[PDB]
Amino acid sequence: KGEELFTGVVPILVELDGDVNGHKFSVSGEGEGDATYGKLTLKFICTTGKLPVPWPTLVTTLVQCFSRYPDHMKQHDFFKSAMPEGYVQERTIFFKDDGNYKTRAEVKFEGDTLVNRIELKGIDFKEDGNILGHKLEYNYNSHNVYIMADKQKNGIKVNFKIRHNIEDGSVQLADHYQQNTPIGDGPVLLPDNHYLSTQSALSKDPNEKRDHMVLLEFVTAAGITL
Amino acid sequence: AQVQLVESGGRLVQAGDSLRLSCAASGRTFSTSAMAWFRQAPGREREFVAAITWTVGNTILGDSVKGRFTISRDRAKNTVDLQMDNLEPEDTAVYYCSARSRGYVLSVLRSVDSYDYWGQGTQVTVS
Repeated sequence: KGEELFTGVVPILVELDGDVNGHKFSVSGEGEGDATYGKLTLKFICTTGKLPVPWPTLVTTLVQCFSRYPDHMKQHDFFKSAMPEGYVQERTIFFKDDGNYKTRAEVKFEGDTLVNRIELKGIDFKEDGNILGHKLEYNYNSHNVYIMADKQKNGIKVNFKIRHNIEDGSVQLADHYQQNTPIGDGPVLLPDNHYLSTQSALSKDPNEKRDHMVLLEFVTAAGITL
Repeated sequence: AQVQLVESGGRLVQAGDSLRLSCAASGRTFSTSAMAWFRQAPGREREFVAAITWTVGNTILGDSVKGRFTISRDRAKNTVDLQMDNLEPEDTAVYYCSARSRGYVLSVLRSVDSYDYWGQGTQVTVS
């Protein structure tokens, strides 16, 4: 079973090709995950120059297989059960009073390395809004990620709302709609309803001259008493 | 004696859930001619669940699980799996896997006395 591939530290690679309101950009990331603790450590670089959207708006798009599932909940971990063959993760993200992101990613192992490769298209954004106007604070808050089974697709449906703090003291909500489906045909685990308690912290490498984001994440599954 | 059987997969689920069991056979697996699953509920005898012929993979399902359970096997990996869909509380039991090396006619595969080797079982509970 795929869960056995996550008992230690796993190297990660991320690639993102994006187009938001016609502004094209690419991001690469690398780091490692440790699902025993639920911990991710990643550094991302915009390889095309200046990122045309705020880094926080890309956090959810840029590997929930690294969540820590407590022992009594391990039968509800769809993400690892799809490994190594992987899963497709698709989202629509609605920024309140602004545009939307559409994303499609494949998350899979290539040997020892967990790879997340993504395409993102954004449209309908306001040129002077919080996103294209870079008005988001460089930080992140805690969120609960709600998961339910999708039997007809042999996968899961996921929903949550991200709170992005704005420089003027307001909050910009981002409504996330997500589906995950296995790439392979082997047996997977379909979960009872539960959620992922997710925390993220964003920083900078003072020696990095490129536009970049250092990201640490702690994620633990919860919501099932036993 | 010649063949060791190790079942896995049992756990607590709720009525309507699916659950997949597996059994790994080792030792002198060249001689296997059929494998099967039985189950023993509290206070009941061991009950036939499913059998599979080893070379061709022909399957036999017990009347009370027919249509909801599927048995399959992998000769190269020497495994046999039991896919259990639409589980019910009455499916709660210890599930045992068994193996035969003697040849047979199909009618005998339903009998607990027709198998040469047995595993230790795995507990399935359906609320």
